[PDB]
Amino acid sequence: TRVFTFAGGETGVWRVVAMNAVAGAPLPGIPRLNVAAGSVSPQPPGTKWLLRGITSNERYVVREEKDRLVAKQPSLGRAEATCAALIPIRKNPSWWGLSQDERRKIFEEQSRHIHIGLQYLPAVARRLHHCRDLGENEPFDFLTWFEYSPSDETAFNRLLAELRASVEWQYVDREIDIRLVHEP
Amino acid sequence: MNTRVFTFAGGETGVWRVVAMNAVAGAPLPGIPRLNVAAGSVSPQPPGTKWLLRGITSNERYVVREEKDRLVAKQPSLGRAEATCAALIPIRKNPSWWGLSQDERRKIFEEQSRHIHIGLQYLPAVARRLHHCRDLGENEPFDFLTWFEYSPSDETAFNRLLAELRASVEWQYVDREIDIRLVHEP
Ligand code: HEM
Ligand code: HEM
Ligand SMILES: [Cl-]
Ligand code: NA
Ligand code: NA
Ligand code: NA
Ligand code: NA
Ligand code: NA
Ligand code: NA
Repeated sequence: TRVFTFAGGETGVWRVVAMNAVAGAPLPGIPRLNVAAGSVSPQPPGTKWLLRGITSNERYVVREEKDRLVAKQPSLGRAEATCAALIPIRKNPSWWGLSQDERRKIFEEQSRHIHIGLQYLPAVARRLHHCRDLGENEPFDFLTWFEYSPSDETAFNRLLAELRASVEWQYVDREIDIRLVHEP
Repeated sequence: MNTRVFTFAGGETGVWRVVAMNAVAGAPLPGIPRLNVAAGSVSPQPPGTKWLLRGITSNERYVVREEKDRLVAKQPSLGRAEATCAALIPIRKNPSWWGLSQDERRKIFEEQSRHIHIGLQYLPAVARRLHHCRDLGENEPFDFLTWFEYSPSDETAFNRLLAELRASVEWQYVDREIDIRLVHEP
């Protein structure tokens, strides 16, 4: 399955414990989050908002980087990773008009995104969802999903601080940081 | 509406008359007499439609600044009055392609296949638009909808371009290709 839909509302297995608009306009506060797989999923009862994205092919990663990620990255769904974060991100529109080399330079050569992220594995599990090429309008360009143990929360926060200080983050115009704890 | 999404509606309606449907690789689409290029998503299917193909224009995945600047200078506008021929060429690439890393695909696409280098040789004759399908969902029949416009005097040239690209390393990964030729109504 490539398509995932994140429903914020009154029902779901993830309890929302924090929501902050890091950049741009806030999203409505909600108590629970549900994640559904596939292209024809139902809207859960009591849904306030729905965000959809699709996993996709690599846009920047080179083979040598891929091999490092494969060696180090954890799986989604670990028993002990009871904390999660959903971080919807929208880029500045100018980003999308840049050429491929220009974006790769900002992303990795300047911002060191992968290099930094690698330093937080195996603590942090991740999944990247793309929104901008779906058939239907989405308010964000990416839905980023993370999972980690409670004891790794401060490491996750440090990762975010490092990325938010990067050149790449100058191009982030909306970013919502939603923190979750899995239901018992 | 989003200015990036288009639906190609094969059927009994539209400004484009279908003159040929070439089954280049893999199974063809049902024969159609006309083509409509609609903004956005189409539902329900208009009377007379046999099929709908949707795609979205998107950001560059491979081109570098030096290439882009060449393209911007040389490429013609879409919608030129004299460019009464068009081609709609749906393309699918195989699963192996999509699992390759970015450097591997860029190497195939340009360093080996010379896609852009070749295509530049056919500007300003040929106007083009690339539409992406694979991030609409897992169940689109093609990965790309490619659209071209040219004058009838440039049709032989366009055919030469196609033969060059179809001989390239990149095309080793193409597992479906249909080539539909159109002429604009008067
Ligand atoms: C946990 C460690 C992390 C690692 C190893 C990592 C790795 C990566 C990799 C490999 C890509 C490129 C994918 C491609 O080639 O298409 C990527 C893209 C991306 N990542 Fe991360 N990442 C991490 C954390 C984060 C965090 C915490 C955020 C959000 C706050 C984030 C936001 C993004 C975005 C928005 C993209 C899309 C490309 C772009 O930057 O324009 N990543 N990441
Ligand atoms: C007329 C001259 C042509 C030029 C200048 C040209 C140029 C380009 C450029 C710059 C890209 C890369 C876009 C990016 O960075 O995302 C591209 C992609 C593509 N072109 Fe062409 N092209 C031409 C003709 C054709 C023809 C005739 C076909 C089909 C038979 C074709 C099929 C494609 C496909 C399928 C892609 C997507 C590649 C992928 O993302 O894997 N092109 N072209
Ligand atoms: Cl991207
Ligand atoms: Na994207
Ligand atoms: Na997308
Ligand atoms: Na495009
Ligand atoms: Na593109
Ligand atoms: Na692509
Ligand atoms: Na590609």
